[PDB]
Amino acid sequence: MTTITGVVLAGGKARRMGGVDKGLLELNGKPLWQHVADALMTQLSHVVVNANRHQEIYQASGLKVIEDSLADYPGPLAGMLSVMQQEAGEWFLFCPCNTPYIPPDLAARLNHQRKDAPVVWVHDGERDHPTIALVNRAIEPLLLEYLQAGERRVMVFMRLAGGHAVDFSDHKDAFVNVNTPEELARWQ
Ligand SMILES: [Li+]
Repeated sequence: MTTITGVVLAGGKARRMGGVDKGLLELNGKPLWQHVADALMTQLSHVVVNANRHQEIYQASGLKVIEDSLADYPGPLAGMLSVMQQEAGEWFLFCPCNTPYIPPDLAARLNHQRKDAPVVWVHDGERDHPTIALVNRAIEPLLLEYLQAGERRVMVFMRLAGGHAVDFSDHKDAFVNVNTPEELARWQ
């Protein structure tokens, strides 16, 4: 009953009892994933999080936590598919839990620039961010087929699905990633 569901992708796996839980690192007191969820809630009424470790902690801010299917598909596409299989509604705006500075016109600009494509993603002027992506329902069967086929490559999938990049080069450092504790330390 809203047009796009926002989704924070907080990672899959724990293919060696985790390591650092990136989404739970705190940037100025607030977990990175909650920075992203808050930014998505500025622009979208319905936001959920895909998390596969420390689920009770993710649950504490009162959003729906969605875990990956038993299929244990690889890579960020596995989380995308698991969320489309467990949420209704025609459009999803995915964003990793690592990009706390995403802007309040993310959804609006991706939608304005979608131009009939079933998926679009952010390009920051330097690189693609294919997991910051507005994705239509129609992608779900294609994603299932790709991951059942043993594939993992994100950009290859986005190309196969007929997507395109949307230029956010004018949004300075809104798309920076905080992948390690060492980077985070800098941004405080
Ligand atoms: Li642990």
